[PDB]
Amino acid sequence: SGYTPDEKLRLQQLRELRRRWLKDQELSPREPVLPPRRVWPMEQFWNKFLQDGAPWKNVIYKTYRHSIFAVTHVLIPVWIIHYYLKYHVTAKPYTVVERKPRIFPGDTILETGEVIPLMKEFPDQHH
Amino acid sequence: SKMELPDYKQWKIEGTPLETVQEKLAARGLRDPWGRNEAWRYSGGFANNVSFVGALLKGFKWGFAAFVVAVGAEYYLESQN
Amino acid sequence: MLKIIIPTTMLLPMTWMSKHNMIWINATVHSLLISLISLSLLNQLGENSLNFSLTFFSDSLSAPLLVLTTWLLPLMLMASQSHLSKETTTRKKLYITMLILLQLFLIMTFTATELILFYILFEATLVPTLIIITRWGNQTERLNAGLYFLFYTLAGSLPLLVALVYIQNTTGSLNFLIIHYWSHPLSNSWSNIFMWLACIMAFMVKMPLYGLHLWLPKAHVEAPIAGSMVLAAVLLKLGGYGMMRITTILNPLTNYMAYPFLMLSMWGMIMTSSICLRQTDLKSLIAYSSVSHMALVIVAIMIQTPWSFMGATALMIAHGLTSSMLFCLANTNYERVHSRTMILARGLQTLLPLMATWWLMASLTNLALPPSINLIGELFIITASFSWSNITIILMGMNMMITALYSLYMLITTQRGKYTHHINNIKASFTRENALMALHILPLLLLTLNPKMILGPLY
Amino acid sequence: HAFFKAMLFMCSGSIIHSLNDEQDIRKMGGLYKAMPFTTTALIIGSLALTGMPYLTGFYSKDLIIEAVNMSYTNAWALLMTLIATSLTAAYSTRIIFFAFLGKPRFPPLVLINENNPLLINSIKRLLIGSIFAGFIISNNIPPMTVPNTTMPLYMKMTALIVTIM
Amino acid sequence: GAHLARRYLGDASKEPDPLRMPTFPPDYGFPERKEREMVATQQEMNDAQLMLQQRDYCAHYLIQLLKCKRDSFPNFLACKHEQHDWDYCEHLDYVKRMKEFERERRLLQRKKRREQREAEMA
Amino acid sequence: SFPKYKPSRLATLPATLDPAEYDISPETRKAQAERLAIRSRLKREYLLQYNDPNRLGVIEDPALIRWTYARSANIYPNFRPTPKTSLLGALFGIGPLFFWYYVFKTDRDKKEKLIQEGKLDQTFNISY
Amino acid sequence: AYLTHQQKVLRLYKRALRHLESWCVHRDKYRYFACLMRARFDEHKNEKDMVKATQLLRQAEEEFWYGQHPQPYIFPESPGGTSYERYECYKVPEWCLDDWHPSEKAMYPDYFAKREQWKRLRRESWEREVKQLQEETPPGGPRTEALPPARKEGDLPPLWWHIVTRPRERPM
Amino acid sequence: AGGGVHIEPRYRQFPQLTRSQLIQAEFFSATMWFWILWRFWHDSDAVLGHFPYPDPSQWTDEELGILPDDE
Amino acid sequence: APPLTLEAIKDRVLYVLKLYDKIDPEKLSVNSHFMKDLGLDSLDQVEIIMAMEDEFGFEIPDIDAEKLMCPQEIVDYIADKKDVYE
Repeated sequence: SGYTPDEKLRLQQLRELRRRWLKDQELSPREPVLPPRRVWPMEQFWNKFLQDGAPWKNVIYKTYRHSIFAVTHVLIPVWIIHYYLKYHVTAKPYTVVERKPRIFPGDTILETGEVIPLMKEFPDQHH
Repeated sequence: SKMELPDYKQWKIEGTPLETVQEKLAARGLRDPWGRNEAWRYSGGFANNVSFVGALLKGFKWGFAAFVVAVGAEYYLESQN
Repeated sequence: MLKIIIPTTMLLPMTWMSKHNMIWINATVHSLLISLISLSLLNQLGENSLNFSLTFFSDSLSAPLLVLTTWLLPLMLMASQSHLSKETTTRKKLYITMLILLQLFLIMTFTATELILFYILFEATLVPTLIIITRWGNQTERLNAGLYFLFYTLAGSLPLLVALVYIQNTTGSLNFLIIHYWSHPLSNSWSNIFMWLACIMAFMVKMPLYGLHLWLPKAHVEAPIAGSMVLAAVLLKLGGYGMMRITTILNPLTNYMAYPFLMLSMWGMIMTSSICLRQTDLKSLIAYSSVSHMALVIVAIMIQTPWSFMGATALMIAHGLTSSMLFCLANTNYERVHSRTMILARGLQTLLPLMATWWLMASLTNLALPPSINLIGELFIITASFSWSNITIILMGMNMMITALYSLYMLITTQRGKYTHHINNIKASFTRENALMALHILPLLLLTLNPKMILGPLY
Repeated sequence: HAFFKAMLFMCSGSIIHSLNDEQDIRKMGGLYKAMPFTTTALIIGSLALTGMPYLTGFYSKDLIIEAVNMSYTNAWALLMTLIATSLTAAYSTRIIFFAFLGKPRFPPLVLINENNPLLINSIKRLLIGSIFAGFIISNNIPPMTVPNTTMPLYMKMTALIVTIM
Repeated sequence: GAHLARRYLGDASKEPDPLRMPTFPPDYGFPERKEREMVATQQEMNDAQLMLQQRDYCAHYLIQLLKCKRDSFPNFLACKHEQHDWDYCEHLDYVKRMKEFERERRLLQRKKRREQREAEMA
Repeated sequence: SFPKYKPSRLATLPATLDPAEYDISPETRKAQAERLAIRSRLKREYLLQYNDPNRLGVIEDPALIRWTYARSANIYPNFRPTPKTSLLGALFGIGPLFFWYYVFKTDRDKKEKLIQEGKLDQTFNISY
Repeated sequence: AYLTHQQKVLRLYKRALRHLESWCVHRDKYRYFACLMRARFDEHKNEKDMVKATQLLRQAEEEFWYGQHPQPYIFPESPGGTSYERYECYKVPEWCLDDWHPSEKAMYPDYFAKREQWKRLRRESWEREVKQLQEETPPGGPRTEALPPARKEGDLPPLWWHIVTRPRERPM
Repeated sequence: AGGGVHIEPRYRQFPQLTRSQLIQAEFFSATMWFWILWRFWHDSDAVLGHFPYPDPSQWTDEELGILPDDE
Repeated sequence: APPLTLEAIKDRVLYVLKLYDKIDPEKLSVNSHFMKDLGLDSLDQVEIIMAMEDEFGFEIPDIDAEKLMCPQEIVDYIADKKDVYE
């Protein structure tokens, strides 16, 4: 109504306990100690190419990130799935099927060389 | 930092729309003592909010300038051709 | 088949004389090699069933189930030594012996050639399961469970025996090959109607059909985990397999008496699913879900359509795997809490992330998320039923809906919430159970990749 | 539908993020000058969603409206189209009146912030998308439906004045 | 909605019902007309596989437009004069359609005349 | 006034408009006090078990097993085949039975009298 | 405990004016109407008959419930908002940290050490606090839901550990 | 924490706004404006119709073709 | 936001209550009971408690709305509820 001293004594006793527990929740300088780990020499070279602080070196560090991205993420697919298509998938009937392109009058077909015959005059309307 | 709040004596119900709230409610026989809690909303840079047509209008001046210079350029090119 | 029978039989002396510590390791590993040997049995000729001998033969229906049992046998061994750690060595060895005898009887059942031998081993699976359910059970109505299970099975089994011996006297032989090649049309005589009922009702009791399905919510819920998974995963498939064998000499009569039971399943799969929704225990929910899936398999069987048979077989395999995994997960949670109400321990997704996953795709496969073999097996039956009768779809369409509800409901109410504060015995996930759910899950997606194997003899 | 809706969606996410995760409209206001980038993103999201001419947004809806006007349809069928465009404009201006316009209605602690490269980059990608992608696709793709030529003018412009009323 | 009002609210037979109209032969009433010519040919018609909806009397301008546009890349702003031509030719055929509509409409007025003017004999 | 929301099956009377909390009586407040007393006891010993450092496993809850046993065990022993019970059994368990059988059989025979008379589509139905 | 009339009108004022905030939306409207409703409340505090005062409360609650907002505002973290129970998926019970593997324990060493001394606090406090709640228990069954204090010095107040070691407001 | 992060809390005051983000906001608004006015001038015929609607009552009876109304 | 602190949230509450006209600048104190030290009524205490509810973002529980009176205990409940510990 009501924060009675009987209930107060509980409340700030629980306060000092809760606060000290929260100080304990705070970590320490050694926290978090991380067990020793091996580091490959290539990323040693790359972090030394990152430490110098030069603009061009940071730019080419990230473009080599992008380059390894290209080779191992967007180049090996056009490797493998093209290997799969042109020699395995396309080698079997009807696996790959393409509609005949829209061939308009006055268009030359590569194989036959004939130009599709032209059509009669347009009504020559004008607005 | 310590997060130094500004002095209270500049967050005044005066200079805010709450005046039409206060005296009107004073006419009703009461008084508004919580008004200047919101005084910062009606004061400072937050004041004089733009209208609806003004809200949609943002960037129309430079757009009109680009319009007129672009049509001048295309008038020049078609005159030359 | 003695390249699989003889090693299974000789597996008994190994456990029965192994040391106090080597029984589990030896049984697990050698059962794994047995499963590896039975993996060969997936080698199937185009249309001719592989007839190893006069008394043993296999085709594209018996072989997947046999591989399922043989691959399963290590799984009970891995799931049992948790609740079997504090036992005498002789008692543990006998538990293992019950499991091996069960697997052996299932192998002879699936590879049997004469219908009478099939009946002998099919029913003979009761005894080891009875011992497992009764002696090693932990709950109260386990003693009642054994009585209910045995009597429900036998009440159908004996009329089947009378019908089989009558067929032997009349037709000439109970051999599958003879009764199929020398099959004769069945007249619509009422004595023939009762013969069909005798030949059908035993398997439909073990199916189970709606109504006379009370032995599962009172048997699987009570059995030790190993017994529970061997029951739900394969012993339910016994009735379906037997029906697939027996409908060869049960036509064209079936259709006229297909009307009562079919819808009995079709309607029943709804109620069981609804019963799943308002459950209190995990194991009972899984049991009722098993009843509904097996009822769908019943419908597939009585349609007698090629597509229905293929979808049926796929559903049997997928349901066996999923039900075994779900029971194992329920046992893990129950043992961690020593209770089975699905409200006592909720919000354990955070505490056990790998259990959270295992439950997630266990539910997904139970919910039949495509293109899992569960979904394709269900959908083939749905298409066959729609071809047989259109309206079925809405009932079918209801089922997974309600299924989906409970298929996620327990996951919402056991891991997707807030943990209970007063409980603290939930320890770090012992990698035994996580690995066990792995050996449950990876074969499921592997068979999903190539479902032509579990597709049955109609493929 | 992807462009302007995703736009005002992550703009809404931005305003929620700035105001210590506060969502209900009655608890922010006067954020027009407080943040001009998200304000521009919001009113341009409406500027595409409501489909004023010559921007990605309209490159469907006007024709859409034309499609329902010049066709064999039902009275309610087109009535809900026009009235729903009007309703859409209603809360389109309602939300800008709440959040950025009006007087501040957010808690006293002023943490409205936009200074993040990811946020600005992500919104500006869709900004250019919602300003020219509709033009790109519309002028590019071959005509897959015979365009409706000369027709009574009263149902051509109907879509715009219902939005504005 | 004018003719719609005159048909629904007023006389249904007064306005052309959208399905059957014209209910009178084109040669009858209208001075002897001529079967609308085909600039486009069937072989060219399916050579570009135009959709059946865009397979009208007017499709010659569209096939020429696609002939230019397929040869006009990346310039998507070009071929404006030919699409304007197709728009005007669609407008011409739409004028033909409303001419059929008003032909049915006015011949329906004439039909009403023939009916009740002759019926006044009673 | 705007007439009061009559309580629904899925929404009870609002706690704001409860007459009992308004026209209170000494016995009403007494009946509301000793519930607080027993609830205080129930929170107390729960806290003692819950704050016991050596508490391991689960604090077994009698009420939970009471619910489970009531909804799992007592249902049949307490069941008496009253006329209402048998009526509900007939209406639910076996009621929709004839309904589904009738509709399915009607479709089956109606279609059957369409194949053998040739009045159905069979051109591309070689899979069933 | 029991809901006295002053409590039933304090809750009434809270609900009515928060719903009025949801209604009027704008802050100046809210201020004007809130002062007006404050007057409308305090004008007739002098209802001598408690039955008559409860009847006026009947009318007030009736009209407020008829006119309460169809979408009253609730802040997110508070019960009913968008952030309500949204952080439960992050908080983990404290006893889980007795489960961490010795590698996991040593990788956070001194926090485990201070958990060890807090655990020692819990052990040394359990018997003291149970006898403390025993000596001041309401004779023959607890009477009120209140919680007994640490009247003496150094005793951890009875039933303290879970409140003290409660998952923080923002575990993250 | 964020000790001295770029954005500074301002108790009940207008917060700081680096002129960059306002100038790009006006950049974007001016661009969408200029875009719609330029395309308005270039292609107004798209939005007001290339050809007006041919009202039918004004049509005569010759091109409309119906036989003499006094037949 | 940076970790809220006892004296910072104390500063916010003192500004918003000294801000009240009924609480003139002079009778503001760290021990300022709303009934006796400052003369406000229960209705007034609920007004100021709900103004707090609005300007802090958090929502007071009804068990605390009718009973949180002195700014010491007021800022104390704030410290406990939002884990304000420093």
